[PDB]
Amino acid sequence: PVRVLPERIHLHELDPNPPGPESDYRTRWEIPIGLRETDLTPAHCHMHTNPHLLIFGAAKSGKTTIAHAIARAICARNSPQQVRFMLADYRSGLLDAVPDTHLLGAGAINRNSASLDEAVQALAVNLKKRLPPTDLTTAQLRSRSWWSGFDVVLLVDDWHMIVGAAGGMPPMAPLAPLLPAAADIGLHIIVTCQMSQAYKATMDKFVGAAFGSGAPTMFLSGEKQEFPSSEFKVKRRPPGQAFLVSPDGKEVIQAPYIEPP
Amino acid sequence: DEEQQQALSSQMGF
Ligand SMILES: Nc1ncnc2c1ncn2[C@@H]1O[C@H](COP(=O)(O)OP(=O)(O)OP(=O)(O)O)[C@@H](O)[C@H]1O
Ligand SMILES: [Mg+2]
Repeated sequence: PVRVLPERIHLHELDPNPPGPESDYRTRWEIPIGLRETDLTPAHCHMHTNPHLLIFGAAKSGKTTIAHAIARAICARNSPQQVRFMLADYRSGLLDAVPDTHLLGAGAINRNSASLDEAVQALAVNLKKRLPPTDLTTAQLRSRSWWSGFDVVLLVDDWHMIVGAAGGMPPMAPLAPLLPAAADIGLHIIVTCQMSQAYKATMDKFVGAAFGSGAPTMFLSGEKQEFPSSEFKVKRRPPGQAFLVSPDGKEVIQAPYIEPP
Repeated sequence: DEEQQQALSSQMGF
């Protein structure tokens, strides 16, 4: 029981020299999300290939702060012509997470069911036009040459609350048909959820679509019965400490901290 | 109310 991870590592210490918008697409979407316990190196989301990130945690385990930090890491690497953000943030805890330059030109800040439903519907209209022509080869698919512009990051905090306040259409329904092609259309969802509701979320048509197709999942503090798993290690942890699960492996990390606005 | 339905999606900068 020697303690290898810091209790707090600032984003700037985790990511002191981020590459900038002049780098290629793959470099710009290798996003650091925490410090590895095994060798004290940064763990990365490979978002040029695996587009999403899921963040599950008990109350005050760091969900919103970590979402804020990872958003800033993405903006350090990408110009407004390379990424735009749409926020679902009913508690308004992420309003300054993204510089204004990097917000989507309209529908960017959604703090209730009515606004989010309108914004997501409009986003789906635009993203649907990026679906690839059926005859594209794998090489053409990977080149993403048939559309041009920014990737979109759909930054979603407190998904359990969004689902809980959902009046009418289940939230994100216009995007559900587009999720299988998310990598091809430049869509990234980064979603936090309270752990007491994350297990059921992994079966739904938004968080559960991403989870079921192998999105990296960060398990912050939680109780064992909230996410039954013999493979994952869900237990109480200090804020920011997480069991990260991805198709590449399973490992304990310390997720980046950033000061609140 | 045709221009109206696309008044949001047409202004997102795509
Ligand atoms: N990456 C981190 N590393 C260490 N400590 C952190 C980290 N992120 C947050 N904290 C600490 O945890 C506290 C709560 O963090 P935060 O509000 O982001 O968690 P939360 O899970 O979003 O809380 P809530 O349950 O209110 O939504 C912060 O005041 C901060 O001190
Ligand atoms: Mg929070």
